[PDB]
Amino acid sequence: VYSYTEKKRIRKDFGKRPQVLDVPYLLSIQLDSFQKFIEQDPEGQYGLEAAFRSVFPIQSYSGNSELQYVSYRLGEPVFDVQECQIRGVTYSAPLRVKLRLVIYEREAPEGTVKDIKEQEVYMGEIPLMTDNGTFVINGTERVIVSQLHRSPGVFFDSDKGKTHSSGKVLYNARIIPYRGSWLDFEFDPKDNLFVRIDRRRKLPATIILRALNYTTEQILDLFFEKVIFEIRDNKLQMELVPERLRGETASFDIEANGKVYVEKGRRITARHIRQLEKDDVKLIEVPVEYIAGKVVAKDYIDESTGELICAANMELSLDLLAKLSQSGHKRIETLFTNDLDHGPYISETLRVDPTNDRLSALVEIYRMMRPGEPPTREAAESLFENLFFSEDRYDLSAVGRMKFNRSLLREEIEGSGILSKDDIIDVMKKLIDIRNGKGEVDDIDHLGNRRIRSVGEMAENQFRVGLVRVERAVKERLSLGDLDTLMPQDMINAKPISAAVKEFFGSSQLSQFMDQNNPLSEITHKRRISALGPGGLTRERAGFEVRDVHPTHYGRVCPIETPEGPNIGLINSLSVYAQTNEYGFLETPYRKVTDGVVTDEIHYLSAIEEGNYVIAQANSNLDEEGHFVEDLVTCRSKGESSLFSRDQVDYMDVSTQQVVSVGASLIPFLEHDDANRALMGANMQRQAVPTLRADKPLVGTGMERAVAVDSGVTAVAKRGGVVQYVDASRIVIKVNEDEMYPGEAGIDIYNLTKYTRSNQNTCINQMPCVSLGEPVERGDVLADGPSTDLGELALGQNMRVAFMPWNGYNFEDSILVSERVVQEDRFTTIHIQELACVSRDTKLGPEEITADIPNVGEAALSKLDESGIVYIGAEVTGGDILVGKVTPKVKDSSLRVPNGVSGTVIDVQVFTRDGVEKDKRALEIEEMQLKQAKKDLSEELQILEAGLFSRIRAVLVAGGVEAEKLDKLPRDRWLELGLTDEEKQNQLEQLAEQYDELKHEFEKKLEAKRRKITQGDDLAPGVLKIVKVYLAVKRRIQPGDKMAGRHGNKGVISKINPIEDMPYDENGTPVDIVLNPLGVPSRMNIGQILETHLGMAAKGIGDKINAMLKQQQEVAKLREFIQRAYDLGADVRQKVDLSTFSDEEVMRLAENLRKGMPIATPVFDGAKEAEIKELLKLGDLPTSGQIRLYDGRTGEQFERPVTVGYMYMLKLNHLVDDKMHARSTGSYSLVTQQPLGGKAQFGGQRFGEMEVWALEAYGAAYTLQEMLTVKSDDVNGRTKMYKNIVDGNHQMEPGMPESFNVLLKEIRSLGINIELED
Amino acid sequence: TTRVLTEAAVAGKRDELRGLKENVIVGRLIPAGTGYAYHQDRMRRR
Amino acid sequence: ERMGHIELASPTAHIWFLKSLPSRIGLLLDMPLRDIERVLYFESYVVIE
Amino acid sequence: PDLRPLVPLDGGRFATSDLNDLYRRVINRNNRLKRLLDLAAPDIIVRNEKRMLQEAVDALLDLADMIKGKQGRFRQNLLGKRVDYSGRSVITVGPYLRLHQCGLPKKMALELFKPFIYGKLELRGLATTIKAAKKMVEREEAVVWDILDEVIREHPVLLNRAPTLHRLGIQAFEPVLIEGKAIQLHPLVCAAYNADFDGDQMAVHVPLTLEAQLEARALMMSTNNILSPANGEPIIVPSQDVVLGLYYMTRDCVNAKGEGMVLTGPKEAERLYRSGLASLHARVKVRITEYEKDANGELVAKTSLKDTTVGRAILWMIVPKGLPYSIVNQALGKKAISKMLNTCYRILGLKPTVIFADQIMYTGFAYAARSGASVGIDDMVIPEKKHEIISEAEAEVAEIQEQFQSGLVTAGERYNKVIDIWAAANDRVSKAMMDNLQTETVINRDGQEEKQVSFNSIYMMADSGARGSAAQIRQLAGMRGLMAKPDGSIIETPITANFREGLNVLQYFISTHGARKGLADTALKTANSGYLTRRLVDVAQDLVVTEDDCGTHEGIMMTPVIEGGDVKEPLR
DNA sequence: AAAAAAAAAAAAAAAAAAAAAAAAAA
DNA sequence: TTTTTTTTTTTTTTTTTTTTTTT
Ligand SMILES: [Mg+2]
Repeated sequence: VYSYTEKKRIRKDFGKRPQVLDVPYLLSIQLDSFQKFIEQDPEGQYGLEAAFRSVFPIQSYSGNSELQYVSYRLGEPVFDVQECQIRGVTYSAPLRVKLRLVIYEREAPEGTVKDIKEQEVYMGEIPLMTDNGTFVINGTERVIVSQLHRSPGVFFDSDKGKTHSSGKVLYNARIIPYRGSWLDFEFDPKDNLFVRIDRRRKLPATIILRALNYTTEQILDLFFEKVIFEIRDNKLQMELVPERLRGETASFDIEANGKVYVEKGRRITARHIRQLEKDDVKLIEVPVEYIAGKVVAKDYIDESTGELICAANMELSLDLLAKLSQSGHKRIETLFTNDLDHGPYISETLRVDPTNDRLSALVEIYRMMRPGEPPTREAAESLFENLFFSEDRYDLSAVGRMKFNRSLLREEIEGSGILSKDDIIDVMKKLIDIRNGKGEVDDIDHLGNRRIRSVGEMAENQFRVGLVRVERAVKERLSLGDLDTLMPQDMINAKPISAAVKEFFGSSQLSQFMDQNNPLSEITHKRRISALGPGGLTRERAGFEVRDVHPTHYGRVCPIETPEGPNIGLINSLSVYAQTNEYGFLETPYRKVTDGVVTDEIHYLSAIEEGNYVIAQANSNLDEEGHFVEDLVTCRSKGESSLFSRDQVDYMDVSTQQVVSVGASLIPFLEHDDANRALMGANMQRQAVPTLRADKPLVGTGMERAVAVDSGVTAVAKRGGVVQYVDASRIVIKVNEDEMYPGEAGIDIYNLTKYTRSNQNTCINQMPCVSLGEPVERGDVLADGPSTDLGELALGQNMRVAFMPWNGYNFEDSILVSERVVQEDRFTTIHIQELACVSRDTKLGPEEITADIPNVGEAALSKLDESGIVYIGAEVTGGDILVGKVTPKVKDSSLRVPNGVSGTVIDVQVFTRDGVEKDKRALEIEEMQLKQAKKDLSEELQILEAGLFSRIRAVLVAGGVEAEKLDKLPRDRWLELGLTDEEKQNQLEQLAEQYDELKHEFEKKLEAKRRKITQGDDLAPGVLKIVKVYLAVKRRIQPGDKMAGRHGNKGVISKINPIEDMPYDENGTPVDIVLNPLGVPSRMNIGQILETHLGMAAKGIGDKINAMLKQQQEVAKLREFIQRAYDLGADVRQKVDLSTFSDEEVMRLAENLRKGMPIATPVFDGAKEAEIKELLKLGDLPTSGQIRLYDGRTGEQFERPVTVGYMYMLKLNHLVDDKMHARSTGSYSLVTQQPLGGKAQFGGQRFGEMEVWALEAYGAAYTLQEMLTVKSDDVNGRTKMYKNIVDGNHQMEPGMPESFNVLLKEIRSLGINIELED
Repeated sequence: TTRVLTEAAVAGKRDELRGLKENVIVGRLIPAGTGYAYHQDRMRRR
Repeated sequence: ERMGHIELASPTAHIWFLKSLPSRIGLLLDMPLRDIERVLYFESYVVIE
Repeated sequence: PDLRPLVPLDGGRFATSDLNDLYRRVINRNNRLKRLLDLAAPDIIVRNEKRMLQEAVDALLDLADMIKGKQGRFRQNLLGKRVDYSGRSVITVGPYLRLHQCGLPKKMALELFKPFIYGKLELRGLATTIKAAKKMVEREEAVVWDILDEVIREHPVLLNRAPTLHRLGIQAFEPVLIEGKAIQLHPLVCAAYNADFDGDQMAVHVPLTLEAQLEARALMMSTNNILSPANGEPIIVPSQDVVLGLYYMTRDCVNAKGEGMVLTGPKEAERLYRSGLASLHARVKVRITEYEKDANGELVAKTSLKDTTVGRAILWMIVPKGLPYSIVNQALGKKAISKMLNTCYRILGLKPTVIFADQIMYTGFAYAARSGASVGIDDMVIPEKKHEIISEAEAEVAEIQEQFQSGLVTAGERYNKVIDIWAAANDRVSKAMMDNLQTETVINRDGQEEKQVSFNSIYMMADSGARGSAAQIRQLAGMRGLMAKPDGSIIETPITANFREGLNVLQYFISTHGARKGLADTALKTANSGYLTRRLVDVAQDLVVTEDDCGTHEGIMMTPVIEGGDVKEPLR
């Protein structure tokens, strides 16, 4: 069973793989993140309260005055979303913080405060998230793109390759905070370990280690194990353990108990270790020479002298052995050195160390941080301490600690934000371990090392910055703290917080201006992950490893949608099911698998947890139980794939689509076409343009429903009901009584958005899609947004296409289009341009908005009203006047239409600074809006009263029913009728109180709306009034506009021929569009051909339905035919009968399918070759899919039958008339007298460096001189050339380039003397 | 710009204007193609 | 076309010759650039005659 | 001050360059220093003042950015200068054009030559004040169009693309006013521009002076550039659609209508084909006359019976006199047509070659249209051995895997063995698919049966060299082979599927691995190649041919190149 | 209230070149 | 003990637009 709204046109499907998890709310990312950003949640936990508790309470040092927090609230906005859109204000809400301030007395800190105060302090406003998941900033609609920034924690890298060109792989470790100074360590060819902070000057590492109050002896003992030589009367006998003997060549005989165990020169084999173990031989003898090469660990002193016998970290010898022997110290300690297991890294760094004591270390760090000043003891101490151990300038969040502990093999995941000596020590240990072989560098491209910041986190960061700024100011003013003469409204300044948050939301490399020329453009622009932005990399610093897809991108990032060119892979888009983990990592769904049963539950796995498990690929055959029918199944385990046994896999892919995104899952038959053109098409589909009639794409992928409903363009219902009143403007729904609350009953109203400017100047509009008086299901489409129909994403249009090279007009990729296409008004798009005129005040008088304008043809003034403004509907053409603005002197400075644009004014907004005179047409629009609001509120109240009194009638059906007395009097009094002692009388009294309350609310809300309208919409300072005219131009398709399919088969529309000369089949139908066959093989996308075949089949069934419906073939024939069509062969998830469909429903279905049957095709589980031929067989069309075509001109057959079907083709937002731009002679630039560039300015093209080279590559000299002297630069030259041209002479006068003289003057401005010679 | 201009200033190097890039800067005929003939005239004057 | 000028009360050392690497004044006087920079930045003294 | 203008923004504010701010700072600091010296301040305060003044002069001087940077005067305003009399638009194809001319939207024509139309109207006397001509052009008076046809009569314009790499990036063309808004382009010349019609935008410039007009017609005319400067290969090589039409026009089938007759000449061959009584190709004897200039530049006529094909005989009417006949007795693939144009250029000069190229484009497109060379899904057959070859490969890899499990071989040896056998099986599938395609046709000869070169659509479009090649067809029918994991480490589980069949999820993931690196390559490789070309032209700017001969005897030895095998590049 | 720098994000990768430090003498 | 050579290290180049701090 399906929603009747879907029963309107139920989409045929071919997906066999039974789904297990429905596509989630596609916008979960932004919506959930901003929900996290604002809600009353105690104990912080990633919310505003977290920031407040981080920075509050606030107290001055020993000031007896602390400033504590209570709670926060976000009151209502000042407008509603549409009102903000039209006016321009930010769709923001306040921040009422209950702030509590108390002051102590002198020497009573623990004692109770002498004073207490609390108030609802106000602190600026912040934007909120529209329902669709956007933000309105300055009247535009902006969405913030989630960033994929390098995750905090510890990460190790190799830095191999061209490092010294020696082949010596380096190693380095980085500790990255979520906020704070970085920490870096690296090795070198000398194998001396180093450290550096914020990529400043290199330093040894021991020096920083010693800065933690660590003695060199302590450092060596901590880093290295002990080797103990004991003086037993001679030879310094050794306590040898076998474990430290692997891979060693003994140059001296190793023996004990008088028995030789390793002969001189024989290397220690595993058998020798076994001997020393089983025999339990530990004490051994060594010669003096063997101790020469070792190194002392600690420092020793003599009994009498008490002086340094030997410093730590220095090689020994016989003389030194005697020097330490006279003292008689039995314990001789050394550190085990082995180039293959433990090298002398820390020892070498100690040798490189400059000094000894902690003070000199701190001095060195202080100088390094801020070079060129005197180091100081206390200042350096504080600097070092708070640089890493203070929340002031350091913090690792929970996820930072999670990564840190999971990369050091710790146990606890929760710890302190600041670091500690043990942490850096363990980092050193891990770095040396990986240097010695154990442990591996962490590939950064692995997703687990990267994380998705959403809007919530960025807004939290900027709010934190604002809060710390205001806190600093608060402390500064509390330093002047006075005796309760104030309430806490002067410590808190509004400017910092609002300034920071607004600066972020308005200017931000990530908070991009929204792309709105589609449903899909939004749905895939808010699910975009930008590697750029603050905290991430930049385009320049991106090698071909970050861009490349990592094999763990499976299930978490789409590999087939990224912008092409300057940034490939930096803007990877989110997957379909992929969501964000609590810690921010990218989790993806899977199906839990028991011994042999694929449990239908769902299990989300992170980027790292996946590797531990082995996961089975989506399309593995299972039969009614989940038991794989093959013992060996293709599965991926750890960044790789291979065949694995049936009883080895504990996880299975949920749906075959979880590799791709919404921006590419819609490409039908994607599995057939190459990755390249698939990516290009996926990018293209986001560039569609909403046409004049959405047309239900024939070959869809069943995701149209989700994108259309969740994109927000379609006014999806909220509570099921009956469509009482329908209209292009509003739709009224009578909610079912069971679905409606008992009190506050009312009804539902949707005000469909009409033609308004979209952010790319395309038209966004809605149309009713439900007939008057029809049921509607809760959460169903009611109005089809642009590029949608019946709640399905229809960007372009299905069109009859034929693949054949037709007379060379399809040379490279160009597309030939029959005149029939433009005649039927198929691609005709609506563009809407916004033009603004501002009326300011300046010296010599203000700028009036009158009509009286000197020296203008009266026909110009005809199109204006008496005020001097154009009417709603006067077709304007390039050059005419919209609004009459005059600069006092008086001179005409009226706004004019941009040159070269048609139009038909659809609306004119007029905002006026508060407290200024409203002009005639401004008063008229004021009255228009006033009347509209009055009508809306009045009809709301009237229909509500009608419903309430119908409820009263239903109540009065019993308990004093009086038919004659019911209609005797009007609806003025319906409570005076007789009733017994029943609760109905009380309910009638309740309904009368409700009626009075409704009257009062309608009156007061109408008053509020009238006040809103009356107060002239305030403007930026300095401006009097602004007027915006919308011109609604209509653009057909002309030879040079771009159109293309979904598989990236681009093409600019070439000569559109008359319908007569197009190829026509035997039946006579012309084929609308004649592509180029030669684009199939080289551009490896065979998907489009299968799509065309399926399109021909779909329209074959559509033609059959239309034929059997044109003829009266009641129910039976069409019922059986449709049922046959919907089953059609192998296993399908549809399994749709038609008995449930009443004959009315069946005929509605037939009517909506007469234009074709919408066929679905899940991306990789789609329709095979066998089923397409079967569908064609159900029709009356050739099985091969090729039909002979007759040439339009000659009228004879084409040999070798050609392919014709219905392919869905878009129109892309590159219209020729937007590009075609020329010039002859116009305004030049001021600083240099050169022609302007661009299109907005009436400019000219660029004769660039490359063009100059190409010119001089020929012998062409005069042309180059003309290009760069007389046509571009020479101010006097070009005027003379113009005058000569008008006189029929083509004479050139050289002169001199003006910009050349400008450069001469500029360089003379420096200390340079340049002149010209003879 | 820095190094070249510094060297030119210190050396006081007069510019001959013989190649093709400098002449484009000056805005006169390039001594490469047709303009070569014109140059063949002008060098003949001196 | 017309330019202007500022009469500077104190002479100013042109900066292009100061950090050209190799500085013109640098090897012209045969002294390291660090000492020249320190002297010009009023944090040292030099000997004249 | 003019070079540091105080531009007020759109309202009551001023937003000009930092130069004014730096000058204000310098003058303020100097005035403060003078005032303090008048006050005789302590040496410390005046020292700070002098240091601040030095900093201010440093900030004002380092102007450098105006002279430095990609947006400096030398690079943004002196070398690469925006120019009037310019325009741009999306390009589009047109066959009816001749190589020595390119289309032009009417609006851009009337907009670019506006000075020229005003002058022509003034001289013509139809108007006296230039404002009258202005109002005339604005009114779009029908007189203006005749003036436009007069000025455009023969007045070349430059059509330049965006990435001007080689000198061919700018070519002259005679405009031909056409309705619409797209710069119609000759198809052949497109190959030189590296311009495909997926929305690329080309700019139009207008030479003004008689020097420049003669300069454009004599050098930059598309006729004068049919041989590239890089090498002697023709650059007007017909590209993709013309070539397919020609190749389909001259290709023998075993039997068809008109097979086995005698024709008196090409004319009645055309008459027979167009009438439908004779197939477009059928091996047949005809009479052809060929002209040869073996004598001292004198044409000699020779005629006799030639065995040829009907479409081939029809094509023969387009070759000029001088060329031989055997040149068109082959299948006429892309390379054949290229060397055929080269022979025409070498033996007959230039003008015959231009006329011949225009005619070959016309007669290629027309018969491509007549061919209806479409591509349906049944035009690429999956060889039956694909399944069997794959199954044998699976058996072999499993055997080697268990051999490694027993410890007979190492992991590296097993990997190499598996990769090698997968490559061998891929080659086997390739050979099977090529054998299936190329000689698919098995038809009667008017007898029992016979095989011939296949007429399968994809094979025709791959063999002619129009688009794709053996490598590209291979993954349309047979297995894609073995794609590379992020670092070239070819996976030991190659893509056993092919595009005609379905691709499972993981194989598509691997293909994405293969293709994203290629796209990113393209991007950054182009970025670097731009700078390589920049240096290359910068270091060879001065060299201009100046002397006929230096009269020097020294030189370099020239020999064929052999690296250790066959000759890579012959001495010729 | 007026005047002034960039310490206040940022690092990649590679190369050219200058300054400092370390051999290896006689 | 000084001096020349070489090596190493530091710094400066190579394809969208200015507030905060001090006097
Ligand atoms: Mg292109």
